[PDB]
Amino acid sequence: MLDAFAKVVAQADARGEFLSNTQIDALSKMVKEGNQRLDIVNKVTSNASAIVTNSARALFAEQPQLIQPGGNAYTSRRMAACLRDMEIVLRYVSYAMIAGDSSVLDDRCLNGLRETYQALGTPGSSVAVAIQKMKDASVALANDTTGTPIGDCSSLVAELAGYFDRAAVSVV
Amino acid sequence: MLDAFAKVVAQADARGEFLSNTQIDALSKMVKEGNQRLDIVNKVTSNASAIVTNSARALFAEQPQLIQPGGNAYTSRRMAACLRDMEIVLRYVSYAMIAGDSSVLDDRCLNGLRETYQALGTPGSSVAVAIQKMKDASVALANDTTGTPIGDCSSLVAELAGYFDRAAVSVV
Amino acid sequence: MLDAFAKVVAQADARGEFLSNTQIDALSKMVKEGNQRLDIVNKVTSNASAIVTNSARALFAEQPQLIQPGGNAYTSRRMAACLRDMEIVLRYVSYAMIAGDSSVLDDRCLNGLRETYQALGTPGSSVAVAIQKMKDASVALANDTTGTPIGDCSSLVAELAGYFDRAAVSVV
Amino acid sequence: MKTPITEAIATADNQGRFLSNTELQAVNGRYQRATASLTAAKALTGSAQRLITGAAQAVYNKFPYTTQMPGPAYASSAIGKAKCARDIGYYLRMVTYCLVVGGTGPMDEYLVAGLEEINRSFDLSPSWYIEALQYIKNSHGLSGQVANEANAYIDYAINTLS
Amino acid sequence: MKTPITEAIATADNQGRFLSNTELQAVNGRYQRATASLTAAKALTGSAQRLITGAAQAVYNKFPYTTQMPGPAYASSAIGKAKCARDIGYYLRMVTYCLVVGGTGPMDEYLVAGLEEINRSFDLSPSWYIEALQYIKNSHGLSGQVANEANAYIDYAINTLS
Amino acid sequence: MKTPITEAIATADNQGRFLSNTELQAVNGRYQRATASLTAAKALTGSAQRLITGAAQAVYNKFPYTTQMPGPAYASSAIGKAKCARDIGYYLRMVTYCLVVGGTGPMDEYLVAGLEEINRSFDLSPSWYIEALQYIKNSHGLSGQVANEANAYIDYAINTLS
Amino acid sequence: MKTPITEAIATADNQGRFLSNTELQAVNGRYQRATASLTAAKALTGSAQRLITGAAQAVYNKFPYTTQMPGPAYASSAIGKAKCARDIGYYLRMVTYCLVVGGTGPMDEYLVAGLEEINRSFDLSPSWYIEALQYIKNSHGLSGQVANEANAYIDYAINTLS
Amino acid sequence: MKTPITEAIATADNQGRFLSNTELQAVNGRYQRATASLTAAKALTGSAQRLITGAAQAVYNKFPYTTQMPGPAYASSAIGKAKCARDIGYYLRMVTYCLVVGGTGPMDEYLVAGLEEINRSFDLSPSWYIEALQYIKNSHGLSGQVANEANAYIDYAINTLS
Amino acid sequence: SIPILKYSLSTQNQRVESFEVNPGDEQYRIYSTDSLPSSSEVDQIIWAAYRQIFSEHQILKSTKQPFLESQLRFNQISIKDFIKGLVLSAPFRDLNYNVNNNYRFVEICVQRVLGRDIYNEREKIAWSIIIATQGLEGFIDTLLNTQEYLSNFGDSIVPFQRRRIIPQRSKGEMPFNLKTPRYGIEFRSKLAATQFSWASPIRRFRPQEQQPKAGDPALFLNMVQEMGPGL
Ligand SMILES: *CC[C@H]1/C(=C/c2[nH]c(/C=C3N=C(/C=C4\NC(=O)C(CC)=C4C)C(C)=C\3CCC(=O)O)c(CCC(=O)O)c2C)NC(=O)[C@@H]1C
Ligand SMILES: *CC[C@H]1/C(=C/c2[nH]c(/C=C3N=C(/C=C4\NC(=O)C(CC)=C4C)C(C)=C\3CCC(=O)O)c(CCC(=O)O)c2C)NC(=O)[C@@H]1C
Ligand SMILES: *C[C@@H](*)[C@H]1/C(=C/c2[nH]c(/C=C3N=C(/C=C4\NC(=O)C(CC)=C4C)C(C)=C\3CCC(=O)O)c(CCC(=O)O)c2C)NC(=O)[C@@H]1C
Ligand SMILES: *C[C@@H](*)[C@H]1/C(=C/c2[nH]c(/C=C3N=C(/C=C4\NC(=O)C(CC)=C4C)C(C)=C\3CCC(=O)O)c(CCC(=O)O)c2C)NC(=O)[C@@H]1C
Ligand SMILES: *[C@H](C)[C@H]1/C(=C/C2=NC(=C\c3[nH]c(C[C@H]4NC(=O)C(C=C)=C4C)c(C)c3CCC(=O)O)/C(CCC(=O)O)=C2C)NC(=O)[C@@H]1C
Ligand SMILES: *[C@H](C)[C@H]1/C(=C/C2=NC(=C\c3[nH]c(C[C@H]4NC(=O)C(C=C)=C4C)c(C)c3CCC(=O)O)/C(CCC(=O)O)=C2C)NC(=O)[C@@H]1C
Ligand SMILES: *[C@H](C)[C@H]1/C(=C/C2=NC(=C\c3[nH]c(C[C@H]4NC(=O)C(C=C)=C4C)c(C)c3CCC(=O)O)/C(CCC(=O)O)=C2C)NC(=O)[C@@H]1C
Ligand SMILES: *[C@H](C)[C@H]1/C(=C/c2[nH]c(/C=C3N=C(/C=C4\NC(=O)C(CC)=C4C)C(C)=C\3CCC(=O)O)c(CCC(=O)O)c2C)NC(=O)[C@@H]1C
Ligand SMILES: *[C@H](C)[C@H]1/C(=C/c2[nH]c(/C=C3N=C(/C=C4\NC(=O)C(CC)=C4C)C(C)=C\3CCC(=O)O)c(CCC(=O)O)c2C)NC(=O)[C@@H]1C
Ligand SMILES: *[C@H](C)[C@H]1/C(=C/c2[nH]c(/C=C3N=C(/C=C4\NC(=O)C(CC)=C4C)C(C)=C\3CCC(=O)O)c(CCC(=O)O)c2C)NC(=O)[C@@H]1C
Ligand SMILES: *[C@H](C)[C@H]1/C(=C/c2[nH]c(/C=C3N=C(/C=C4\NC(=O)C(CC)=C4C)C(C)=C\3CCC(=O)O)c(CCC(=O)O)c2C)NC(=O)[C@@H]1C
Repeated sequence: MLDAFAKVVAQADARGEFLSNTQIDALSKMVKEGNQRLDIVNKVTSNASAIVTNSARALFAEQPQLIQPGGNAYTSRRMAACLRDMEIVLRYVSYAMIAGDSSVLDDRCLNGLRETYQALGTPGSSVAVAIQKMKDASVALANDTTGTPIGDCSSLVAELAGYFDRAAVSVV
Repeated sequence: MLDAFAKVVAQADARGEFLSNTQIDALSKMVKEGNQRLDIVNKVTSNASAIVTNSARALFAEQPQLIQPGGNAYTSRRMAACLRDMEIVLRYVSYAMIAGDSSVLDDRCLNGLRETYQALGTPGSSVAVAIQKMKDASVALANDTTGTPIGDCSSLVAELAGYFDRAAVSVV
Repeated sequence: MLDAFAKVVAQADARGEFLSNTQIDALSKMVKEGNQRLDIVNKVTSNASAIVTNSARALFAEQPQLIQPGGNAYTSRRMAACLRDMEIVLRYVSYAMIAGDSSVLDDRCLNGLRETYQALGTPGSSVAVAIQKMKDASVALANDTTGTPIGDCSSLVAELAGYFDRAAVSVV
Repeated sequence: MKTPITEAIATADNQGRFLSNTELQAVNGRYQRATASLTAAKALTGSAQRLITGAAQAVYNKFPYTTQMPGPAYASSAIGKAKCARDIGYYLRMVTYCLVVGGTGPMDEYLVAGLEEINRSFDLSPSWYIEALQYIKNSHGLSGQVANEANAYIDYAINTLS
Repeated sequence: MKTPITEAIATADNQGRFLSNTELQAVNGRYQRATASLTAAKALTGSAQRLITGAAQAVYNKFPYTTQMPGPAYASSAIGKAKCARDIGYYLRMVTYCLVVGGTGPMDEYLVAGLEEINRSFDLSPSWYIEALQYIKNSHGLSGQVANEANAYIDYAINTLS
Repeated sequence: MKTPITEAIATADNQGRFLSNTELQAVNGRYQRATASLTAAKALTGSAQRLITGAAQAVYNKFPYTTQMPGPAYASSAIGKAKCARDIGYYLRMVTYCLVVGGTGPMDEYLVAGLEEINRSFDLSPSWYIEALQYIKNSHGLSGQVANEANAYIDYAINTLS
Repeated sequence: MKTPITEAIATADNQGRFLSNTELQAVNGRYQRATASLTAAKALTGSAQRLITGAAQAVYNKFPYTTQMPGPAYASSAIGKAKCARDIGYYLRMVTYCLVVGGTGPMDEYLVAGLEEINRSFDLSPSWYIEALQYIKNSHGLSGQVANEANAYIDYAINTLS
Repeated sequence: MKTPITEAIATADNQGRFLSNTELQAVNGRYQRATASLTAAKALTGSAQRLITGAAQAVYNKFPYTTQMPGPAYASSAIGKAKCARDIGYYLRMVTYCLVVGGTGPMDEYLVAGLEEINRSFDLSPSWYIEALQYIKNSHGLSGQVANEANAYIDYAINTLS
Repeated sequence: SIPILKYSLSTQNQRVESFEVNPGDEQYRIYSTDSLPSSSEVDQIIWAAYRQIFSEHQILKSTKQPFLESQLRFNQISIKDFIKGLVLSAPFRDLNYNVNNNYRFVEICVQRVLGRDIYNEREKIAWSIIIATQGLEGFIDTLLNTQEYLSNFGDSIVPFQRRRIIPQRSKGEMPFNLKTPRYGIEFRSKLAATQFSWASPIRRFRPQEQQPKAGDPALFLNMVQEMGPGL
């Protein structure tokens, strides 16, 4: 897989070029916000079980036919596979937040997941609702200042919200 | 896999229902046929090599191109693999007879068989003639009264010959 | 795999025939020129490293866009894989020279190779140029008269040229 | 499914064999037991709502904090009491499915598989459901070999929660 | 050996399971049918010498070249006739071992595993042994479900030779 | 097929190697045995129907029950006699196939794979085909190394039949 | 590649686990080091044209036979001299790629993997490149912990050639 | 090793088979080629005092830096000269073992296995050994198939060095 | 030194957990020598390994390896060496390796040794060069020494098709012997003694497949065999 820094080298090797001065200074900008990026992923993985079990509880109150008899999350194994998949999606999103790009999320989490859900009868549009519930439960927690020095890291939160949006549109 | 008592449980659960007294009374009509169903698979198992070789001998007497040089059952490794196929199909029709429905036959035997024979160049319409000759060898054996008490098992003969029909339309 | 002798047998078994007297006599003509067939694969094998590395050097002189950045032969791993693809193909041509027919060349080397290069992004027309550069390099060695009694091998050399030509049209 | 029928087909198909008398005797033992095992399912179904609303009240007696404490995991609201009697009826319905099938098939697929992961996430204590199954084990009213069949699946459910 | 009891343990040990009602019903089907198969093994044991000498004579009427052709494979000498009635007794003894155990376990271990290399090497014909076993099926004198149990293991030995 | 050409490619192929001088000597040994090996394959090709009908008659003299016993396995019909002489033509054609490639390639692939399985199914004794091959071994009339090459593959079919 | 970030994700993903503080302490050590690695990668890039021609002239003094001996593998022609400085620039470029990523990730896929087959086939001696890399380590002009990061990936490329 | 006698045994041993006619012709191709092999082994053995010190000087004439450049890898000392002549004697002795055995068996297990790591570590170039091997192929002074067999193992050693 | 080339994973059943304590009838029968089996039960390990590597149609008498079996019965080789010895056997090279190319032979040996399907098409491309440059003996060693083999099967368990059926369902993925036969649509054409590639159903003037209708007296035939007793 690639991270953000190794993505720039892969662009520069294919043109056979040394890196420029502006490409160096763009890379030293990602180093400067490294402590604010590490502080986000720490905020998300520390509450990772509560993101999943509360975004699921809001989903089954909004779409109550998923836990009625015949519903896709009705039995104890179908209920536990639903909480498994939300935890898998949230895990690879946390991986893509320290790397800087969605290379591990596309290859190791999303590849073939839409076709897996069609073959199962799992409603793929309902999985997208539960990922967007995990999106703003994580974004609202990443914007919480209790424990961090005060400052503006809103560009990083708009990047984390794009990994959740990437997995939400790649599941339906 | 499902048996005949597990097929009614899966229909009932899919709507979150108990089983009514009318449904229980139809499952104890299936139990009372229990010893006649066990006599039918005993007559098929005990004569299983005469079902296969008498009906393979009949298959090449009336389609003698299959064992001529250039045929598909020529060159005795392909002759032995041809008799293996008939014992395999007879094995799973025997499994579907004690189970009471054809779900172990459907996905462990017949699933992908028509597309297997097209990749080998095996005439799949002649495999269906091979299954149809084991069909009435097995039916004439199950209508035969030797070793059995007096009574009735004629709705079970019509059921055993229906698994041979399902196996024969799935291969053409 | 088949040689020239078992090619005739497998064709005769599909008709149910013995071999005719003109088929045994055409087989014993292969035995008569068997020493000259072995002298050809003695010249090719003994210089096999120099056939690959001289024709690969001439391929990049005349196709200098393969080893420019972005080209298919630009990295250490993509360039050494270009060298071993030539050594695989040169190896399976010599397997088709002592066998007498191109049955080991087609089954083990050329089957499904055009579609593999299309999936990798390898320019398949340039692989044909490298095979043709190895063709005349080993024909020039086959026509060398050093360490041999002087005779006519011109029908054998025109057969070796047909094995490289078959490999070059089976890859684009 | 853990039916005695599908367990017999599986041991024959493991070694690529026809069904001998080893497997026909396993099927025959299901039919000899299916008489007592089907009158138990008829009597538990007919007393379903009596046993469900009784067993819910026995949990609220032994665990009275489950009706007082606020939060989504407890039966302190009108929705929490509807979802609590839903779960008693789930455990009762799976027992009756095992009695009409023979063997612990439906309980393993529909109930036990994944139960430990659910009861940890939604903070549902498994001691509540043990108390609810011990009520049904004492109040179904059956006797003889019909209660002996019924209690073998109440006890199988208690061993998974315990 | 493959018995109905060791095939219920092995399917429960594969699942990491205690002995459920799926497995208790299967062992109970063995105990129900064991009354009919323990009298078949008692009635085949007590009339064994009538069955061995009869079944060896039935091969000699049907294939009379086996008494006339010279060579070590045939029953033409007195040595080769006692080796025939030895072998008929081996097949009849394994059938009684399968009736007391239930299931084709003793002859799967003692007889059929490696049998084709014996018949190929010493030039013995498996149709001599089918004719001997078809005599014992027609002449054991059993009736009811006692003959049903005995004939189900005669036909297993024929199906491995056929 | 198992051929001294193709068993020489398939030792350099299993290591990813070019054909060294180890494998060119194996091809050379085939080329200087092929002269005596190819004259046997056309001396048996021309003398086929003398050797076929005589060998089937040699089975009928040694085992005269095969012309008398009724049933599908025996040559007591006009159909069964046609299938007997078809079989001797299969065995003789595979011997001429092995002589023109060197070594037991075609009869390993076309005849002996699955041969034991179909003899037992269709009740065909392999002692019949041994006697038919002892006729061909004595009556091909070849001499020198032309008889050594011929008898090398007649004895191979006898060794795997018994 | 072999970034420390991807080498921390790969351990958490193998266990199927979230990112703990074991991984965030690893990535923090990358960020506390990258202020010296990115000053070394910019200082080598801005002095590259002095470093390439100086290292290419140094191997002509150490091994003068390269500029005299004929053959395509030597720098005696203008074609061979342009391909020699091309190779020095390929080694310096992967060094500055490894500094901005951290760890020997880019030069593994792009320079080291398959290097031994290139030097064997085209007959390029790896001791020519070791003499060129020892020039850059001597006179890149850096000092402090900036020069420690540059010599860490110079000596990695020397260790693969040696 | 990799004699054609041991590669015919190990072929038949990996198939669980007696030595068929496919293997005996591979053995007889060794015996036909043997008298052109055992005379080249006899001729190179006595002429080794000239062919080693003649080939050592052929390297110093093409690569004269190996006598002047200081260091342990070059033959600029009496220790390095005597170890350079030792290396050519390894290559010549391995050729006479491959002629006696027949095929590239002895020099595969004794010489070429793991050689690329030795040259890369001790900094010594394989192009020095190729110029020594092309000398012996130009000056062994044989003709006929005695030279064509001897040159087939010199050319195997050159193809492993490049 | 030419590492293997990188391919992407795909979503499969075996990459993710089944929360299944107490498995059912679709649990797929571990055959292990860690349970100390007797002679009758080590025959069942051997037949299960033949069925997994070969087909059911290649368990002929001429295919069985009698000396590889006796080294397993004496505790000289493990089950990982039995499985390796069946792939490098002479029947497997003759009936399977010679009638496939390098890309379809990889997906046979991934499905039958690793017990899972291929991830994508590039995984076939990545492994088919291990065959062409090192042989079958080098390809099966680098496939049995992956962490996918040593974690699932170890060295004393026969492989099986991992996670074929989902615990609620009755219709699972196709079995790997019906999905991938001995040879495919190439080598079918004329390289495997074949004509015409298809066949219409057999016609006949006695129809043999007549469906019964609603007044036919065989639908009431039930108690025709015998009347019930009583009064
Ligand atoms: C709340 C979530 C929704 C939902 C989920 C659901 N999914 C499944 C089944 C599977 N999920 C996967 C997913 C993955 N496999 C992987 O390897 C990866 C990472 C690359 C992922 C994300 C797979 C393979 C399955 C099938 C196999 C299995 O179930 O173990 C189920 C299973 C039950 C069923 O019958 O579908 C559920 C319930 N379903 C919903 O209703 C929610 C909207
Ligand atoms: C008389 C029968 C006809 C016939 C059969 C024939 N079949 C084959 C090959 C295969 N058959 C199967 C079928 C199954 N495999 C399974 O696992 C199951 C369920 C348990 C079934 C039903 C498969 C997978 C194959 C190919 C794999 C293999 O053979 O290894 C062959 C041989 C093909 C070959 O040349 O290799 C024959 C001859 N052929 C006929 O002509 C008859 C009409
Ligand atoms: C019906 C008699 C026909 C007959 C018999 C015959 N058999 C043999 C030789 C052997 N039979 C066996 C068989 C078994 N041994 C076992 O341990 C078991 C399982 C318990 C079986 C089924 C074996 C091993 C032999 C050879 C060793 C021996 O017992 O002496 C022979 C002698 C053959 C010989 O060459 O000595 C005969 C004559 N043959 C007939 O003609 C009768 C029709
Ligand atoms: C210091 C110069 C010495 C020298 C150089 C020389 N090199 C070549 C040919 C090649 N060098 C490479 C090396 C790489 N290619 C890569 O992509 C990478 C990683 C990015 C490396 C390290 C390759 C592949 C070739 C062959 C193709 C090519 O580039 O032309 C040559 C020409 C040799 C030939 O036979 O063509 C020379 C002369 N040689 C010297 O003598 C100098 C001391
Ligand atoms: C933005 C979404 C947040 C926020 C982030 C900031 N964090 C700042 C400093 C800082 N953060 C951490 C946590 C993190 N870094 C680590 O190394 C580790 C684990 C080892 C973790 C969990 C640390 C240690 C530091 C100290 C470094 C420093 O003092 O700078 C920070 C300060 C400025 C900056 O780094 O650019 C910010 C803005 N703060 C917010 O207000 C929101 C909620
Ligand atoms: C139906 C196609 C036959 C036929 C069948 C009947 N069988 C009857 C009773 C019966 N069958 C068995 C054997 C069976 N049970 C087993 O447990 C096993 C395996 C070990 C087998 C093979 C037994 C033991 C019994 C006795 C049961 C009893 O005594 O009731 C039967 C009885 C009448 C009825 O049950 O109503 C019938 C009709 N008879 C036929 O005529 C056809 C040919
Ligand atoms: C054809 C492209 C050549 C050529 C070849 C001839 N070679 C003749 C005989 C011969 N060939 C070899 C080499 C080969 N045979 C082997 O047995 C082995 C090793 C196992 C090898 C590598 C040998 C050793 C011999 C000598 C045997 C003999 O003298 O027959 C040959 C016939 C001889 C003749 O015609 O006098 C021919 C024509 N001759 C050519 O002019 C081109 C260059
Ligand atoms: C060199 C002349 C040309 C060239 C080569 C090139 N090849 C590859 C990759 C592969 N080549 C194969 C080839 C075969 N596989 C087989 O199994 C057989 C016998 C049937 C052959 C001939 C395979 C499988 C691959 C992929 C495996 C791998 O990635 O190593 C590459 C790709 C290297 C890469 O990193 O992508 C290249 C560059 N390409 C050219 O430009 C020359 C024209
Ligand atoms: C009643 C005895 C006690 C109680 C019940 C309660 N349960 C829930 C929530 C769930 N219960 C289940 C259980 C099952 N689902 C199944 O499909 C099956 C097998 C067929 C079982 C056993 C599940 C999955 C949930 C969560 C989803 C749902 O709402 O059904 C709640 C709500 C908890 C929440 O956070 O939503 C309550 C209140 N709790 C008590 O206090 C009673 C003592
Ligand atoms: C003649 C020596 C004796 C004899 C022959 C006989 N054979 C059969 C039937 C079959 N024989 C074969 C054998 C092969 N088929 C092959 O393709 C090959 C490899 C080329 C061999 C060795 C097979 C498959 C059959 C059955 C199908 C067929 O009809 O060919 C019979 C008929 C048996 C039947 O049940 O129909 C007979 C009579 N039997 C004798 O009595 C002669 C002594
Ligand atoms: C001589 C023509 C050129 C040369 C030779 C040289 N070689 C070495 C050192 C070694 N050579 C070997 C090679 C082999 N050892 C084996 O056992 C075999 C197979 C039988 C081979 C091919 C090894 C292992 C060494 C190192 C140990 C040793 O001293 O023998 C040196 C010394 C290098 C050192 O650092 O010790 C020299 C000088 N070098 C030249 O300059 C000549 C052109």
